[PDB]
Amino acid sequence: QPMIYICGECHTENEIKSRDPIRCRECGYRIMYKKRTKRLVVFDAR
Amino acid sequence: CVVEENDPIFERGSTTTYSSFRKNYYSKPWSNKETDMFFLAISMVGTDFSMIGQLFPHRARIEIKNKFKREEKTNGWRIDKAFQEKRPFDFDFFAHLLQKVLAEEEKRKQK
Amino acid sequence: RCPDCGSTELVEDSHYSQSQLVCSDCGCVVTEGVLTTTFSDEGNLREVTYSRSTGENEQVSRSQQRGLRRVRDLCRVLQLPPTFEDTAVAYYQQAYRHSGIRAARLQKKEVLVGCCVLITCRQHNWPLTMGAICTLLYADLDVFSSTYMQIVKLLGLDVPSLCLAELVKTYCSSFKLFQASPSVPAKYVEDKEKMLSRTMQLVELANETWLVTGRHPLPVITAATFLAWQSLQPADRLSCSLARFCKLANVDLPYPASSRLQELLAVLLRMAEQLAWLRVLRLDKRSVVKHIGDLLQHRQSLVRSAFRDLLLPPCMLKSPKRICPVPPVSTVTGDENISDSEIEQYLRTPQEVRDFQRAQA
Amino acid sequence: SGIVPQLQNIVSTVNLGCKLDLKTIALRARNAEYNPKRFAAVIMRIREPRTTALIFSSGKMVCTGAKSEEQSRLAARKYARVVQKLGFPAKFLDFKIQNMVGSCDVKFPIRLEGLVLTHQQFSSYEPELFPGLIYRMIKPRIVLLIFVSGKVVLTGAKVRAEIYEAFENIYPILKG
Amino acid sequence: VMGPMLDAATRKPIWRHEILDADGICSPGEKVENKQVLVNKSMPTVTQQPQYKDVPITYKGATDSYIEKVMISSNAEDAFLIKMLLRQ
Amino acid sequence: HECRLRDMTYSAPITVDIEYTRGSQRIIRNALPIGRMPIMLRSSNCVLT
Ligand SMILES: [Zn+2]
Ligand SMILES: [Zn+2]
Repeated sequence: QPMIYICGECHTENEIKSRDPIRCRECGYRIMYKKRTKRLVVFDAR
Repeated sequence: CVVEENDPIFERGSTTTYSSFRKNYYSKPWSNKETDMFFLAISMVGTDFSMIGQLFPHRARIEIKNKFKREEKTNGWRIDKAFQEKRPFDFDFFAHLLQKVLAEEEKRKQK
Repeated sequence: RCPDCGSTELVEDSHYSQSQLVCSDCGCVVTEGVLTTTFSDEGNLREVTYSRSTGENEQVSRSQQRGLRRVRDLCRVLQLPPTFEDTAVAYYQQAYRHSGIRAARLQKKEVLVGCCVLITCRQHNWPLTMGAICTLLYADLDVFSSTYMQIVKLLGLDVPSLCLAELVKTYCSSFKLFQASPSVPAKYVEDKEKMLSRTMQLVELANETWLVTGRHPLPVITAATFLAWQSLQPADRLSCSLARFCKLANVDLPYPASSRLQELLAVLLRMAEQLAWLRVLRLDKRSVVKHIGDLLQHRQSLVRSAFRDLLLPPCMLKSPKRICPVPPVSTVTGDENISDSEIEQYLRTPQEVRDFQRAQA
Repeated sequence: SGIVPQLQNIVSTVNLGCKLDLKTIALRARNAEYNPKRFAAVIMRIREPRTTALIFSSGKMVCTGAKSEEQSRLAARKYARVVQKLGFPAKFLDFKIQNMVGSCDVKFPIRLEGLVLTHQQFSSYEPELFPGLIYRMIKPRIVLLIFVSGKVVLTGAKVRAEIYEAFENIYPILKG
Repeated sequence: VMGPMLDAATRKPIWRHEILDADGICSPGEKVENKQVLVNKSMPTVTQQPQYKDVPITYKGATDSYIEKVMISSNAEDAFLIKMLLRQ
Repeated sequence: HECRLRDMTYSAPITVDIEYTRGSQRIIRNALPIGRMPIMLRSSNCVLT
């Protein structure tokens, strides 16, 4: 299963396996966020 | 107090240094006629490293040891040939031949 | 379990700040309330360790204390995290359990500290050449290697292989060519990222072409980074040499760096012969450095073609026709005694004995 | 495997069952060396088998350089007869092969990283110190020195059959 | 960190583990209720076989919250810093 | 901001040049670290200035 993430500033679609050093392809950044969930979320207008 | 007897020196940048892990013990090379006189000294004295080292001021004990071991590994046939023939023990004429070889190498260096 | 129904389906659920165990089948509580330490008390009470409790941490002789303090200051001067210090001191305390290890000279303990810190930085994938460690030890590397082998033969701990990528990342940054300092002309300056990438590609080409097995890494890395620095601007750098580059970078050049550079240049030339335009150029060992970009761009097919026509030391590539000559079978032993005159030749005569006694009387 | 190792050095110890005077044998022999200042044993070199041996006053004797068990036995008997000629009741008792070193070749390169990755528990590969990979197969207790050139050295066996089985067992691991 | 605890009966993560993603970390954008777990962290109990005790990171909160983003990073110690931004 | 995110001290290395006689021979160093000085934001050395 491809567990995918986003990097710090070029927002490269970085699928990395576990235990991998945090690196940005096409870059060298080492800060990295998780993508948004795919599950539906209900919000109330109140 | 010393009055300008030493000169400043930069040594080690305190940074990543090369890992030599080697001590190249300087071994004096061997000349052709020098090797011949060493072979005849062996034939005259045998395999006594102490006597060879004593009668060899131009060489060291470990040098003679390594040379003999290499000749055995490479030219064992010549070692056996020299060990077959015999010659009267020569300590004085050996020194004379050493002086002759010294003069020969001095001439070769002059050329 | 449930005392009445016997159901083992007891689940822990959080109530309005109350921890309790309740059975899901009969909703009956089996155990409620929990006792936890408060911060006001946790700050006052002191934690105890198993060693000090059993009496350990006091059987630390002057020598072991000196050794662990050496480990501490060594891992400190290297600017390592505290986890590395902890692992190093743990490995040292583990190695000190042998009788032959504790009973050793100062040199042995120092090289043991060095090998321990090396193993420590090795595990958590931190490259560090033994040279950089011996540089901080008051000992020689020749005994260091022997003691390392002796201890790894006795302890048998995990020893990962030195990664070439991290080694390049560590070693390349040590060069001063990245900044335009007053001592370096502005022309030689280069970008650190591009140089690092070029050196990584070069050492990968070397790694796949059998140029990392047996030979020290440092010379190969130096040759690769020199070729990279040259190829980034062949106009004003092709005239220089490896010695000039090392002096400019203020880095001691490895002695075999010349041989590695020559081998890498030969490999690059062999690769260029396949590229039509480069093969038409008819380049040479010197003019090939400029085209390193195109070679690295298509290194895969080029090295595949080159190996379709391996790499070995030049001493055995002088086309040996007789590979491992078979010795003649002579395991015979005569009947019992082949000859006796051999002893007559090996014995010393009275005259020879007297001459020997007189020579060194 | 289609390849047979080549035994190069044999090790075997033999007891003479009698005390010796090192100085006497060192004085009445031409091919004997004795420097008690550094080493307190007599070094003797025999030419025909191209081997060397060590002699101690305690009566223990060891030979090195032989190629086969028969050649080692011949050298031990030669040394015993020599010692007997120097006026000592030397005997040929408790002769047993202690170690044997053999060399061979595979004729193809070997990746010293794949082996230590797949057989880490059986090898300790450190190229920063020595180029040849060190493999220690525990079953026969054999230590193998492996190099990128494909040539391998074996040591620790007691009989030629052990070296042969070690080589035939390591060959498929290298081929993989 | 283990993945979500998939319930055998429903082939789905249990309610206490609903918000966790496959990797075992709560994914941004989902809502969080009280006592629910955000990181399914497990510690080794030793410091011979690997023994792991569960110490999940839970949301001790009065009301429902929202995760806007989650950042993960590594120090030189190899320690993984996992931070999440809860929004109300 | 990166130091803010990873919980690290935004600091700079402190270099010094020294000279000393290990074996009655003068050896000098040019850039030897001795520590790390925290760097205040928007100061002379801070990258933001
Ligand atoms: Zn990026
Ligand atoms: Zn019940």
